[PDB]
Parts: sequence; structure tokens; C-alpha cells
Amino acid sequence: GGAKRHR
Amino acid sequence: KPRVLVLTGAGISAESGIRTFRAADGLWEEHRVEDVATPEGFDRDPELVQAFYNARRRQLQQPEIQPNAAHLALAKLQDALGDRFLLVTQNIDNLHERAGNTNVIHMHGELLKVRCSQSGQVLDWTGDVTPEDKCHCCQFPAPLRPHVVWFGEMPLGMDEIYMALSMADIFIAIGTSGHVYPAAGFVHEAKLHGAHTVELNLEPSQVGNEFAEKYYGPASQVVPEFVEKLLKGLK
Ligand SMILES: [Zn+2]
Repeated sequence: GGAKRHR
Repeated sequence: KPRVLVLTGAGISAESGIRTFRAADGLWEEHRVEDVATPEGFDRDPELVQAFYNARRRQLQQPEIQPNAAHLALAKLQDALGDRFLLVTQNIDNLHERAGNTNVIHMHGELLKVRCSQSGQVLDWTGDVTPEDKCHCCQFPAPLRPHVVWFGEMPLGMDEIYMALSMADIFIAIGTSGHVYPAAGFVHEAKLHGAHTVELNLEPSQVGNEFAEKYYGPASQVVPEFVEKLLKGLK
């Protein structure tokens, strides 16, 4: 999962 | 009969007149990501960020903004599959709801909702957000922020999403850029558990290589033509 992130 | 999980991105709402960060600029309504879509940007200029989403919220509710044929096609798809269908969206608009979809999981939150700063309770909000607004859930009330998941924050309903990803017979990603994680990684997860992956997009996503089946062009014509073909496929 993890947090919302770009790249 | 087959379980279908649909992920939608900003591309499906583009034809309805709703824009979000583009490729060339990397700008949202001529704003930097970091200024309007981060916890830091909100702490720096609460007035600006609040005003930004105030603009977005009232633009969403203009008569000119209507759900297009792609939104409608997905609504008919839920009607046919019942509870074997799950719609997960990265969008903060309500065009899926206006089209007729129900139990839509907004993993990035909703523009028509606000959240208490300390309680975390969610309230329905259609009007502008002002500095004169606080919560009515806390004995000592608190400032209000948009109920939108910013970069650096945890998405919503992740437990339910990954559970559905492992169950899906068919995974469909629509209007996704493939740049926003963990949403862009959903197609991977879906394949490990054996799902058939489909991409429906105007612009081919960066993770488009992954998908087993692809179709490209304007969403209002590509999505209904695939949904209609999927429906006749199950008779
Ligand atoms: Zn509160």
C-alpha cells in the first residue's frame, strides 16, 4: 500500500 | 457472474469538463502540486488552498458539468453485475454518483465533503469553506479542511480495495495516468491473483505495457463500446 505519491 | 473491479482516474471526467494535472505542464489549474495537494502547502497558505478547492467545488456543481457516456456505461455495468461489481475511483468528483453508481470507493476522498481537523469526522459540504467554519462534533470545535487525500497522506478504503483486487476476475483501469501510487500499482496486484487486466484510456498510461487488453480514444466512446461488448459477452 503506502501513502499517495507521484513518480 | 464474473467479479469485476473498476478503477477510474481523471481521464474519464475530462470530457465532462473537469481537468486535473496534465503531462506537459505538471500543473493543476495552473497550480503546482506541492502548493495545492500537499499537507505542507495547506499549512503554508491555508487561505489559498481553501480557496482553490472552493473554486473546484463550485465549478463541479455548474449546470454545464454533466456525467458523460463513460460514466453512464459503468452505471449500467453495476446494474448487470450487482454486487459482483466494485468501482474504485481516484477522482474527487461526484460524477459516478450522478451517473447512477452506488457504493463507489473514493480512495482520494470527495470534493463535496469536508473533514474536521482533529476529530477526523466527515461532513457533507456543497458550499464554500470559510475561516468562519468549525466542527460540531468536538466539545472544543476545530478548523475544517477538504476531505481530499493529498500526496503524502494515506488513501481511503485500502483494506477493501486490496481485498477486491485479489478477488477480481476482471480488472479495468479507466482514465488513469499511471503516475499516482499506490493506485498505479493496482494492475500489478490484480494480475498476481490471476485477474484479466484491461486498460481504457485516452492517453496510454505509463503502466499500459502491463495490461492484457487495451483500447484507446475518447472515454465517452471507448468505455461504452467495451462495456456493451462485455455485457453481450455474458448474454
Ligand atoms: Zn470536530
